[PDB]
Amino acid sequence: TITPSLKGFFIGLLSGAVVLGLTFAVLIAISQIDKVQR
Amino acid sequence: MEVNQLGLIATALFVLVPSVFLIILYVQTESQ
Amino acid sequence: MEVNQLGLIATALFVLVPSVFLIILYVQTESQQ
Amino acid sequence: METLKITVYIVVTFFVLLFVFGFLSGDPARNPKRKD
Amino acid sequence: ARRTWLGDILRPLNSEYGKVAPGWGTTPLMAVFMGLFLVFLLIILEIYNSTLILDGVNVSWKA
Amino acid sequence: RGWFDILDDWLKRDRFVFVGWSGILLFPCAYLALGGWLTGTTFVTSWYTHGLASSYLEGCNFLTVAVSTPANSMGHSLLLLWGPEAQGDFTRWCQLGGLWTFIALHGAFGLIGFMLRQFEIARLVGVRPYNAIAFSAPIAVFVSVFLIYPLGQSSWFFAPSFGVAAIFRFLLFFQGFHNWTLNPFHMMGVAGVLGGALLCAIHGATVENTLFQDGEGASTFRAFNPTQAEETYSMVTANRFWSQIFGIAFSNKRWLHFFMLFVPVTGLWMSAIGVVGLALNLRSYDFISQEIRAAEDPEFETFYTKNLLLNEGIRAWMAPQDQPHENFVFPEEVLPRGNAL
Amino acid sequence: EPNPNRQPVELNRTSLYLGLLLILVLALLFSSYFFN
Amino acid sequence: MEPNPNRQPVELNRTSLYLGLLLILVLALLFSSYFFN
Amino acid sequence: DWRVLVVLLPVLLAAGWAVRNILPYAVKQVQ
Amino acid sequence: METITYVFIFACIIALFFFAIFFREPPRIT
Amino acid sequence: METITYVFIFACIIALFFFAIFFREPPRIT
Amino acid sequence: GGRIPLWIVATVAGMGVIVIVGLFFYGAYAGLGSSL
Amino acid sequence: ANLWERFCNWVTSTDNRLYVGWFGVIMIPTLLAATICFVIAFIAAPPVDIDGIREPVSGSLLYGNNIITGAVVPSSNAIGLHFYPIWEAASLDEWLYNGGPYQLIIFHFLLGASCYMGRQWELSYRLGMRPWICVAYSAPLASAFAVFLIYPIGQGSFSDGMPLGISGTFNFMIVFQAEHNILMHPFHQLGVAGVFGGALFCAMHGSLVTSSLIRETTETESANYGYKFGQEEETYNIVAAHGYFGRLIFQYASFNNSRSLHFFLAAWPVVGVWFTALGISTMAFNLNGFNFNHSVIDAKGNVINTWADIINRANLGMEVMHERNAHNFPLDLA
Amino acid sequence: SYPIFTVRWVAVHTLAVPTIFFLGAIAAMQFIQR
Amino acid sequence: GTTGERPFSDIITSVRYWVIHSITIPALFIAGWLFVSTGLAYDVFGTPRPDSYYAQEQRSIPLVTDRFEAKQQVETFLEQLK
Ligand code: CLA
Ligand code: CLA
Ligand SMILES: C=Cc1c(C)c2cc3nc(c4c5[nH]c(cc6nc(cc1[nH]2)C(C)=C6CC)c(C)c5C(=O)[C@@H]4C(=O)OC)[C@@H](CCC(=O)OC/C=C(\C)CCC[C@H](C)CCC[C@H](C)CCCC(C)C)[C@@H]3C
Ligand SMILES: CC(C)=CCC/C(C)=C/CC/C(C)=C/CC/C(C)=C/CC/C(C)=C/CC/C(C)=C/CC/C(C)=C/CC/C(C)=C/CC/C(C)=C/CC1=CC(=O)C(C)=C(C)C1=O
Ligand SMILES: CCCCCCCCCCCCCCCC(=O)OC[C@H](CO[C@@H]1O[C@H](CS(=O)(=O)O)[C@@H](O)[C@H](O)[C@H]1O)OC(=O)CCCCCCCCCCCCCCC
Ligand SMILES: CC1=C(/C=C/C(C)=C/C=C/C(C)=C/C=C/C=C(C)/C=C/C=C(C)/C=C/C2=C(C)CCCC2(C)C)C(C)(C)CCC1
Ligand code: OEY
Ligand SMILES: [Cl-]
Ligand SMILES: [Cl-]
Ligand SMILES: [Fe+2]
Repeated sequence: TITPSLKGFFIGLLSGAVVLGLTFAVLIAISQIDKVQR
Repeated sequence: MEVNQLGLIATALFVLVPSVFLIILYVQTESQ
Repeated sequence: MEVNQLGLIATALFVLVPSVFLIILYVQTESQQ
Repeated sequence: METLKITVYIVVTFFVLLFVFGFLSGDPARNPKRKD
Repeated sequence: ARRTWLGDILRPLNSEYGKVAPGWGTTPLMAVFMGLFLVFLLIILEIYNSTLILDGVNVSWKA
Repeated sequence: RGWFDILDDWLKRDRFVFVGWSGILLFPCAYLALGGWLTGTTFVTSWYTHGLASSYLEGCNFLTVAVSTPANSMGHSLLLLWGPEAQGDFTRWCQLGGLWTFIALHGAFGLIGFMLRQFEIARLVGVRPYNAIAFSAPIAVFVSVFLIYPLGQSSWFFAPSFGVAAIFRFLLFFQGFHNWTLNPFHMMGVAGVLGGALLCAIHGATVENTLFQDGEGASTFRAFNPTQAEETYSMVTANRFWSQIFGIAFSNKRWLHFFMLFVPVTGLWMSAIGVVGLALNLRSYDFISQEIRAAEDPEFETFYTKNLLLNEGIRAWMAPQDQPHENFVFPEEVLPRGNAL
Repeated sequence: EPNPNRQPVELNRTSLYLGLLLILVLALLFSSYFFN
Repeated sequence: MEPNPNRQPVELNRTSLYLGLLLILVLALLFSSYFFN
Repeated sequence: DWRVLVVLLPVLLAAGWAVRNILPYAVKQVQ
Repeated sequence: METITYVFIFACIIALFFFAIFFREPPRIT
Repeated sequence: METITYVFIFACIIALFFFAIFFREPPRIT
Repeated sequence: GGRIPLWIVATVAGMGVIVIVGLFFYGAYAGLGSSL
Repeated sequence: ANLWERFCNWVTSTDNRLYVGWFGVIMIPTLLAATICFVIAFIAAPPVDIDGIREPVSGSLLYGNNIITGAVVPSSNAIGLHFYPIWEAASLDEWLYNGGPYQLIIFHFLLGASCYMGRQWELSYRLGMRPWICVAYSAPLASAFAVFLIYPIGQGSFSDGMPLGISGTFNFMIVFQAEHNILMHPFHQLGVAGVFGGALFCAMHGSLVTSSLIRETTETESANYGYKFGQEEETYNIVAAHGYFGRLIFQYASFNNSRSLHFFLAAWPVVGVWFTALGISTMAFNLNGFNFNHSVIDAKGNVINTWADIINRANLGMEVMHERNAHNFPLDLA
Repeated sequence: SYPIFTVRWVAVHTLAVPTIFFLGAIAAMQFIQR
Repeated sequence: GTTGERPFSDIITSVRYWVIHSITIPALFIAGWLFVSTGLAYDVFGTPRPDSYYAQEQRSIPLVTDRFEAKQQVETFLEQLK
């Protein structure tokens, strides 16, 4: 059975995942364009 | 003064044990 | 038992000072050969 | 105390004069390079 | 070196020094476990902190 | 080239501000500690948690603004924005002290990120990581003072609030309640910080006043090439100077600069230990033998008893306003006071 | 069959002096608290 | 000025160490009761 | 309410005016 | 404390016994 | 005994100073 | 790139901070936080 | 030559194990007298009526102190700023009671240390060195003058100078905060930046030079043996330390001139401690820390407390208890 | 031939623009009466 | 050397720079001004205005005393102000 703080818990969990996602999606994207050359 | 009389032996060994350690390492250094 | 308090420090030093002296001379002896 | 005061006055005075005279004894030339 | 009976018996257990699976091996799987452990620790920490309150869980000496 | 390796390349690019993997932890958490401090000292009160104004908005100045700790009633709550106390309400979060945990915890992870940054850059450039090791001392201080100490106490209320005068308050609390000056672990930290300042000044002055003449100008700064092979100052004359001024001197350049790392880093570590003690009220508050004598002999007085009388004055005169959640009521007649004042 | 990882150990005079000052000053600092 | 020519190395072999430590420990064992009294 | 508008107005102006003033040089960013 | 001292010394002697036997200077012929 | 202990430790340090100045390993230019 | 002499931007910038800072010191005496 | 010239040459010899010099001629006797008196008084001196109220404070080990509580106690308030040499007392017993050893120790010590500073200049001249080490030392010396001379002058009594003891130092600091709100004084805040920053830059420089030692040794010996005293060359790679530190922050927040870097290490703590010595010296004349007590008030006029008001309640606790028998009138004006 | 938008660029604007905005905020506060 | 970017001495002496920043800077400043002058900052952050620290006749402080009732505790104190 689900309480308010568990719904809180999931919110922040989801919230933190999305933040992670943007950052690494943004970054992989960029690093794929601006590439070192050898 | 009503001090802790175990303080004397604590202080004495606090000093003697580590000092001896140092002296021993130093002297065997000077002898090689 | 109602025992002489300084007996403890006396015993420790009595053991420690002479013993430490011997070890000092032993170890610096081994480091020569 | 009177005896103390005089002895300290003389001690101090002696040490003061050593200080003054030593610096007057051509202190600028006591250096490892130029004796002006 | 010295051989012993017990040594000979153990000898295979200490034989693959330096053996490795190629490249990335099970790293993706390990990260999944790590992430799972993290959230599991977060749940334990927050129950103890009373930031997460669950039905029937009374974080109090009265349990 | 895997995508991990392409991301690695870009994160370790030589740019004006090196990023790195550690950057992914460092830049967000540091920005948000900073930003939450600026935001809270500029706009947020401490009225419901402390009975105090604490922002420019309320008319505080740069000395008296703070992000203040949460009310004692919050215990050691993480005070997450989405948690049970504030329930996602940003305005109520601010009012209950969420910015304090926000700053504290992002700051903690930002210091982690900085140390890993020191590790990450040392490895790429190829030098030993003694700077990162040195940074363990600031980290121990921060963890001990801001996290451990309040976790041993009744709540985050009694941690340091993030402000100039708020910290001064903390200093004096620690004197009046913990007798922290009497604590040998602080005494050692003092020795290490004042000894580090001493080392800093005497090494700088020694180098500057033993330089070799390597240019012909009066400004001596222009006579140094970072690529030169030669020492820019004289270890030999420095050594003689201090041997005859002070009796002993350094002779080994490596030992000297290792000693400069060691002294302050070791001092802050020792101070951290004592605060861990005070997390538990495990104080060096008293000397039992003086108290036995003093209680019996009303003519016995030392600077140690004089200082306790001052501690006693601090506790009683400051606790009612400092710990408002206790509703301390002290009638005038119980307040300790010497004659006249 | 003598063990080849054996190493000789050293402590020079300066290190002894430093280490003795450390111990003695620590004793002087902590002793008041040991007597209490 | 010359370094002093009368200096000599000192030796205590391992057997002498064992003997002397036994002496001290047994002396300690005998007199400790009287020190405590 | 009405105040969320005025506090962002100068921000947005500031943004367009630099966005219009640097837009061509930014289109460079193409390799 | 007296009991601990007595037994401590006795324990050191027993340890010494151990080293004097198994960790002696091994006598070597001529 | 406490006074004697404090003064003894303080006196050993003063002697340490003497040896550390006058009986230092001389810094030599090798 | 370089159409405005650096010394001019510096003076301008400087006088700009002096104003804001000066204003904050004025505020210490006026209105909120002036004790009045 | 003649006798006075042999003597001058000895005094200023760069070959004495310890340099004497003309400043040394004053320094040696004054420090010796200060040291011998301090050691004897600390152990054996009887209680001293510091505040002039016939309420003697025991400062010495034989009268029930330990290393932490013991002190040489400042001279009596009854004396104020009067000179109280031994010969001005009717007996050593009177001199001990009124705190005379304190005057003797601090005067001989300020003199001795003032000459220690001159000695640092003097030897640097005989050695052909640049002269400003002594300038660095002026910061600590200035600080000692403040707590032992200047603050007693402003306040009118050596009884308010700093005691010569561990706990006595704390007493002096707590009373000071109560009477001058030193925490809220910018010169003291500059002192804290000085010493904190000095500790920081101390750890930084050491860490950064140690980080870039040139491999000149094996893993089994101390790295230190990779440096030989007087070696022509340098044993660390400053260019590599810049390469590390320039990237840690950014390239121009980092020093690449060894001379500029070391000048900075000298100046930061020295300047800051100059300011905090000047802070004690000006609070000596009761120009005190910022006062923001009841500075915030609401539309009606209620006081809305700040952290400055909370400090003030601690200060007040110090104020009303310190020297609890010494005040007869409601204001403590010095 | 330089870029104009860079990581550095982002670094300076994440700071500078909140800083200016805060400065006007604080400026206005000087004129609040009670 | 150079990590590649455009030198600062170069940008801020540039005209294009000040074309862009003669606008953005003052605008940001005014945005902040308005944030306080509109009274918005007060309601966003829950900061008392000079007239809302106390009720007209009260002298005690709205100190929060409960951990989970705390949001309700603050809201009920804000009722009694009117
Ligand atoms: C380095 C970045 C970083 C870090 C370390 C933190 C860390 C923190 N933040 Mg901050 N935050 C960040 C960036 C960051 N934040 C940014 C960019 C913002 C702006 C959006 C914020 C805004 C913010 C707010 C407003 C608040 C925090 C809060 C917190 C704290 C609670 C975190 C929490 O419970 O998350 C829970 C979520 C996670 C731990 C994410 C877990 C990641 C996923 C879901 C794991 C699932 C893995 C899966 C099972 C396995 C897959 C494996 C993989 C290989 C695929 C914590 C100290 C709170 C705080 O300080 O309260 C006092 C709070 O209120 N943060
Ligand atoms: C974290 C908190 C903190 C920190 C970091 C500091 C830091 C400092 N405080 Mg502040 N203070 C604080 C809290 C703090 N304080 C609080 C809470 C209070 C209120 C209770 C005060 C009240 C206060 C007062 C009242 C004073 C300070 C002073 C100082 C300075 C002391 C160091 C100094 O004077 O060096 C300067 C160096 C010296 C004093 C040393 C001189 C050395 C002489 C010349 C040589 C001695 C030789 C020796 C006898 C023999 C050695 C021989 C040996 C080799 C055998 C420093 C800037 C002091 C200050 O500014 O003094 C100027 C001061 O008087 N503080
Ligand atoms: C108050 C004293 C003090 C301060 C302010 C300070 C500051 C700093 N020290 C640093 C470094 C160091 N400090 C060192 C030794 C020491 N540092 C010391 C004392 C201090 N050090 C002492 C005494 C020592 C001796 C052991 C070393 C060895 C280093 C470094 O290598 C490093 C460096 O490069 O400096 C040159 C820098 C770390 C940069 C960083 O984390 O960026 C990232 C920023 C983060 C993670 C944000 C942290 C948020 C903090 C923890 C909480 C919030 C703070 C609020 C924003 C402001 C609150 C303000 C109120 C308190 C008034 C930073 C400049
Ligand atoms: C009994 C009675 C009568 C006694 C009086 C009692 C009295 C009150 C005494 C009490 C003493 C007391 C209790 C002491 C307490 C001290 C205390 C708290 C101990 C701290 C303990 C401790 C381990 C702390 C941990 C932190 C720590 C490591 C601190 C170390 C501080 C320290 C030693 C710093 C060094 C200070 C110093 C003077 C440096 C000298 C260096 C020097 C010679 C530089 C010159 C130099 C510079 C160059 O640049 C070059 C190039 C060359 C060549 C060169 O030479
Ligand atoms: C309108 C408002 C009113 C305006 C008022 C203006 C006030 C500003 C005063 C300006 C003072 C001038 C700077 C100081 C002198 C200087 O240049 O030093 C000379 C050297 C030369 O630098 C070096 O310069 C060299 C070139 S040369 O020597 O200049 O020729 C070069 O080789 C080297 O790389 C470089 O580092 O500077 C350096 O070594 C760099 C470090 C600078 C350190 C700052 C000065 C001392 C700090 C004391 C502060 C302590 C704070 C207290 C802490 C609690
Ligand atoms: C918290 C939070 C957050 C974030 C935030 C942020 C990020 C912020 C930012 C902020 C910022 C980032 C701000 C800044 C500001 C700044 C300022 C406020 C500055 C000022 C300064 C000044 C005033 C100075 C000046 C001066 C002086 C004083 C003296 C010397 C000279 C000079 C000129 C330097 C979020 C979103 C998550 C949400 C939740 C919460
Ligand atoms: O601070 Mn309070 O003030 Ca300067 O004097 Mn009046 O009392 Mn007393 O003797 Mn020492 O102390
Ligand atoms: Cl007092
Ligand atoms: Cl009076
Ligand atoms: Fe150096």
